[PDB]
Amino acid sequence: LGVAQVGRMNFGKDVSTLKYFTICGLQEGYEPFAVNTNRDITMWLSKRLPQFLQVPSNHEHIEVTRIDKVTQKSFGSQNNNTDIMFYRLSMPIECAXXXXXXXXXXXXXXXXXXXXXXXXXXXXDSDFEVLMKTAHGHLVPDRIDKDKETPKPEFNNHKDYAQEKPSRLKQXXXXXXXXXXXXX
Amino acid sequence: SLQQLISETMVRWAQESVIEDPELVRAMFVLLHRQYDGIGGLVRALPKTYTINGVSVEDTINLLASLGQIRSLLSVRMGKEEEKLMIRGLGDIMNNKVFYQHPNLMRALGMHETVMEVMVNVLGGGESKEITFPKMVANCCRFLCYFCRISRQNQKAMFDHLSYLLENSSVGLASPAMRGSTPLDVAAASVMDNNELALALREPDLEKVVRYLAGCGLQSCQMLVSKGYPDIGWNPVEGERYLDFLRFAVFCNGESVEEN
Amino acid sequence: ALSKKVKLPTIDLPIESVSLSLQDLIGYFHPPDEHLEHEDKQNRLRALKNRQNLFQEEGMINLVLECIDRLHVYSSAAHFADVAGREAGESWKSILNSLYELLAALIRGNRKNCAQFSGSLDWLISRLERLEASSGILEVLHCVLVESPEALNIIKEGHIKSIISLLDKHGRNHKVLDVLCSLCVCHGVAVRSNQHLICDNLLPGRDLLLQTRLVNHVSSMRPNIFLGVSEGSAQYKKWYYELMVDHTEPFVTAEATHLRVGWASTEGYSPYPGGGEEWGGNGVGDDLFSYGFDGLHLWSGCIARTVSSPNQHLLRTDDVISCCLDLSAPSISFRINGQPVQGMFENFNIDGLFFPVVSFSAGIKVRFLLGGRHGEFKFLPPPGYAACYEAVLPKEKLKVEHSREYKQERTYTRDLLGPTVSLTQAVPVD
Amino acid sequence: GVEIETISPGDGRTFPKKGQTCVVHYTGMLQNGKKFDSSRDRNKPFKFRIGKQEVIKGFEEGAAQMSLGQRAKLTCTPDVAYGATGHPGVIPPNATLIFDVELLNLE
Amino acid sequence: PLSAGLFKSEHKNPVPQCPPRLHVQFLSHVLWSRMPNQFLKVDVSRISERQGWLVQCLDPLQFMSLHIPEENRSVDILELTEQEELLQFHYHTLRLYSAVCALGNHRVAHALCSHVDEPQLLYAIENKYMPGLLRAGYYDLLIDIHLSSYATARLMMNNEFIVPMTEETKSITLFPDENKKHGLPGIGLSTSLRPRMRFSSPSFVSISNDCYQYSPEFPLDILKAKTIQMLTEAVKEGSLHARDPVGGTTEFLFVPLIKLFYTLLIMGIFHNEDLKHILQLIEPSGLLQMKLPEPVKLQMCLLLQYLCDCQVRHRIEAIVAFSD
Amino acid sequence: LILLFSRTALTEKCKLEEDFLYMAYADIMAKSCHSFEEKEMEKQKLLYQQARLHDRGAAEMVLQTISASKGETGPMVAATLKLGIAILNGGNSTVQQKMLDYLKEKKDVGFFQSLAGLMQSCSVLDLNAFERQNKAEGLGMVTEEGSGEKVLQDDEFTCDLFRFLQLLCEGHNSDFQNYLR
Repeated sequence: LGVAQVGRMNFGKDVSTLKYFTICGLQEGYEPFAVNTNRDITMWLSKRLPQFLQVPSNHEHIEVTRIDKVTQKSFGSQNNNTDIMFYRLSMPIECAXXXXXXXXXXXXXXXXXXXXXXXXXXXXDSDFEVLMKTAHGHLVPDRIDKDKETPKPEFNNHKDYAQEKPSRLKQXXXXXXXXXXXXX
Repeated sequence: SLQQLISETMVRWAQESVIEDPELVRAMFVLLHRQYDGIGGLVRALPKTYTINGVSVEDTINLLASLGQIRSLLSVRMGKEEEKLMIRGLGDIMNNKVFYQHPNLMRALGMHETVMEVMVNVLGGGESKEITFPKMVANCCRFLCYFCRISRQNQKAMFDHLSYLLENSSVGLASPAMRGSTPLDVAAASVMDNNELALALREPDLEKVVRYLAGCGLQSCQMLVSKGYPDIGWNPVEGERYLDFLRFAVFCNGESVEEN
Repeated sequence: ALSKKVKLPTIDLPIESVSLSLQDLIGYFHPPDEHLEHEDKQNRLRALKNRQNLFQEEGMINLVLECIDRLHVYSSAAHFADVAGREAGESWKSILNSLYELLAALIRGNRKNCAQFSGSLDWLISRLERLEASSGILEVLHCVLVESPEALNIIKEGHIKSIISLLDKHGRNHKVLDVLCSLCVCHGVAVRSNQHLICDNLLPGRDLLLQTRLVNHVSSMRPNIFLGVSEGSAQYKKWYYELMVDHTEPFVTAEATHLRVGWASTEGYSPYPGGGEEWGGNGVGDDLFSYGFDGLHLWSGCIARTVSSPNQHLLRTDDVISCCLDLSAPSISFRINGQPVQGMFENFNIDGLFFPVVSFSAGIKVRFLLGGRHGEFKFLPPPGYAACYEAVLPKEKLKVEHSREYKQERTYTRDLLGPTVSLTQAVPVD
Repeated sequence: GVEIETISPGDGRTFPKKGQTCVVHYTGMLQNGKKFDSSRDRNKPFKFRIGKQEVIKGFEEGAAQMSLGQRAKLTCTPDVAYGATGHPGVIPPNATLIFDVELLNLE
Repeated sequence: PLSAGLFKSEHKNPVPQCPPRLHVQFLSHVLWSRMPNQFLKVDVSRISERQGWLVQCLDPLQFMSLHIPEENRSVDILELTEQEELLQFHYHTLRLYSAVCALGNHRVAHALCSHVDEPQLLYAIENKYMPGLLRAGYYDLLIDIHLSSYATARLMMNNEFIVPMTEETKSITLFPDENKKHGLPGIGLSTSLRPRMRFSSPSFVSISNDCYQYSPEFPLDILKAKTIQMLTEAVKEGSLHARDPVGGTTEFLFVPLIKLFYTLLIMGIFHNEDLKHILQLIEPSGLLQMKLPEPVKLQMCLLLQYLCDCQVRHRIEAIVAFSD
Repeated sequence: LILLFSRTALTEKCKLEEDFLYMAYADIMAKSCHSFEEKEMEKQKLLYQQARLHDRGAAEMVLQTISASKGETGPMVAATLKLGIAILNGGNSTVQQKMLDYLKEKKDVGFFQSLAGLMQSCSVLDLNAFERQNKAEGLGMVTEEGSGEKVLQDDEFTCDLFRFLQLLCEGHNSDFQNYLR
């Protein structure tokens, strides 16, 4: 169905309501799709909310490799049309009752927003990278004094972001305008 | 009218189509045979049936519950808690009062065979390198001894397993902690004070006892040399037990059995 | 001669030869096909049993064990490459896989051989965490556990903990569960020690495996009201509406009946706000595009926060709540029985068309309260705050859809719809 | 350490004292929301005496301050609920518990 | 100290390794949603009374959902029909749940009852749109946690006919067979020694449980009524030979149901009237006349074996009554 | 049923199990079988009753059951020997030829070695047990032992085995007479 288009489906099981079965189908040995059923069909549909999925090996224009000293997760792509992706790690780090802080330390020192509020939530690691002709931006689990993940950027790094996010299902192309709420 | 439609369906299924899954056809044919014979179930079950009284019900219920717990424990591998529960159940069935007034009920229930199949599981694993779970062996041996003692027929029942248990009768001896509970002692108790069983005691096992006695008189027990005993050139313990069993086998009711 | 130290490479490394030999021996132990005559299948079974017996009685299981020992001293194909050559480096993985397959085929059916080498499980479970042969090691351990019950006697807490850590590290594998099943019972007999170990070490934390629960079906109700603030045409940015209840029930079948109320945002200026997709246990407040209140806690993004209030109680019968909403500087507010609550959802995203909504699970009788012909207010609105019967645009009707879609208990005569537009309308000419 | 958050008042008149039997209907849950117990699933209320050391302390001392018909949220502490060992199989060590307890009758 | 050393089991390992679970996940659009077959049926007043806007909802409706923890997301049970990996994994999970308490181990069953739920099992056995494998797994788990122990304890004493000499025992000496009748199997009076049944109540707020010796408690009357109703529905469904049996094929519909009915019949429920109704389901001369697959007739064989064993027991009891 | 029994006897094991089903049905199959016209009409109804089941595989089923015991005197061979007797009552050259063809097409030794092992340990009147039972009876009224007073063990089994070996060569089947040597 297209924009503002509503319809109706009939898989059978109501021959008293089926209209054009006797006109065509009744004589050539054609049967309704749900004539011999004791219950209705589940009627699956296409969902809108875009959840996270693992990168499949048979996926064009998005390749994710794995190496391994330090452990890295390199990327790759071969395409002609560009967009923005929303790559995310699978397992999220949970925070206890007391601990509730998060600082983004770049190449230099800690200079970012003070997003340090989490009583007890799950923060899934993620990076939103734009797809260039060559996109070698990747994530590296490193260590200095505590849990540190370095999403190492490369040339043409001006619109890719990297942070930690809870369950969030929104597909678009924006910098801010993220949903928020402050409870007093 | 149940046999009618059962036999009808029974022949109809097999005639309709060839049937894979041999367990299905096995169950089908045993059902058909049961329906046609009829009295086979009766002749099978009446030996295993029993009636007691309308007064002693809680006691026999406790006995049956303990026996069911024993059987359920048989279906599980032996551990420390398993040994503890088995010992508790054996004590309970020994202390129950129905155990004495109706000894035929125990044979009809096959309790001796259950205890026998528990002790064989414990006695397995090894032959001369481990006698682990000794209390479980002792409890089974004393239960079987008591079971064979209070009867005339339970001795005949245990005489069948006497042949097997003489192969591993060497366990539990050479230690004055179980002068009672022992496979050799339960063998002696089964063949004790019955001229019929003493005669029926042929010679597939008297020579076995003689070889065990000779081995004992030629080699001392390594456990003794480990404890710190002066290592005499022979063993006076396993020999004494074998001699006691042979005495029980030869002498009966005050008159020596001539053939034995 | 290559792995002991740095020696001259005049060594015989039959890489392709040993690969072909393993590929032939694996088929040499190929189990008979199930699509075969019964007597021919039994003949092949007896032949393979005799073969396995003669191969085991020569101690070649220990030989392939030593081979995989000497091959496991590396870490990856790259580690083996710069030491043993390009061919050996690129074939090391396949050689390890073939060796594990051969070891499994040699023990697939025999009860004697497994009881012979059961003493090597202390090594098998230790190298089980190689991560490049874990499938082979797991299959081998499964085939050796399902055959001999004595091997379960030597499985200690360390082995079970290692298997559970493998299941926690390598993801959801359906073969680890089969291995644990064979660890619980082997041949009609159970081992209480291993059962207790599994139950006490695998699922106390509930992180694994997949948990489950029985929740209620919740729905939402909203009127045909849309509130959009921006530069230019505005709607006074002030709204207010009340809610009362006639009869309620806390626990209808097994759980507390869902009952929340608040204001939900939208995506842009179009319907279908983002949240719990549909037909779940998510009402208002269970997402970042809705803000609700239920009498005890304030819900925002499926996270509740308790707030103080005079006589704080659940929304029992004959309770009148009134929701106020200003858009620009302040935020949504709730007052229970007139006296306001001590919390509000300040500094939230004002993008979207807000609308009042109420979420309920079952066993509920709720009444929206507006002014005019739609209802009658029970209390007095604060100064300025208008209502939804006034928020409706002039010369348009006002009804109540559910929240998004055709959440109606109807037959096949349901008007399934595709995408929609942003109402085509959500300044003069220069 | 146990704290109480009332949900529905129970007229605060009858309180459990030593030597009585209380009838409760509760659906416990872990700290992360993972439900681990309930008395509404089996559709049979939970009967227990007060002061006989048969239920957990975090439950008994909390129930001893409630009223008839009063629903409450009982938040427990690991040392007062199960300690550093927890319940083998269900409760992990050093875990807090939450009980939604309603008092049906107080005898 | 590390990212990987925070969401895994071990934490004292400062080496930054990456387990295979760590894989990049992108926001994808290839996803299907399932429209439920039952809704809430909310009725608006439609009168627009001058005293408010009325909305009413009375009929309850529930559903079960899996919770993936490392994704922190809830998914309805029926959505597993498409995802074969989660379906197979949860089937094996149910198999493991049944295996850890297979034999007479009750310390673990008391934990598993709360580990899954009490009535969620009832919902799973009641649901029609189940993937089949999950339906069979839940049926087996329900049998294992409660019914299996007493069923086995009662089946071990099935060939041992101990009968007291009570005045009530001296009443079936007629065993009605003359005047053109044969009676009904399992109908009459037993007065035979059989192991008593008792289930303990699963409670984990009670410290120092006495022994939890027997089994977790489970409501049997609702279960037997529910089994009779579904068995009637199942035979009515199979009589017409549709193409959508409950749980996929017809074996998934019949095998777990007939297995649960058989183990219920073993354990000493279905008093006389219930046995009459279950008999009239098959006896009229049904279920034995249908075209049934091999796993269904395999359970029918055991059912008939029990119907013959009860007749043998009745004969033995009559023998004792006359011998008195 | 015959194919089920044949497959059960063909499955490779180390000891012939009890198999109560076989012990129950091979007796029904054995008792199913059995002035010039009055003696030939019954011989023809006997041929008909034997053809009612030896063309369904019983001739090979008996052979496989005897071969699957490798010389162990038990209640399984004691019932298959009676089944063979019932199937070879009289000179049934057809059944003899079917068994001979089976033994020649499946070159198995586990049948002849099983026959040798069974015959080598059938029974012998022992005098020691006889006088022992006599002394037991003289001392006390001990109940008589069922299996021939425990002095001749399974004499019926021995007679059935040798009657089976005779019926295998009954008539003048020189082929089987030479194949038995």
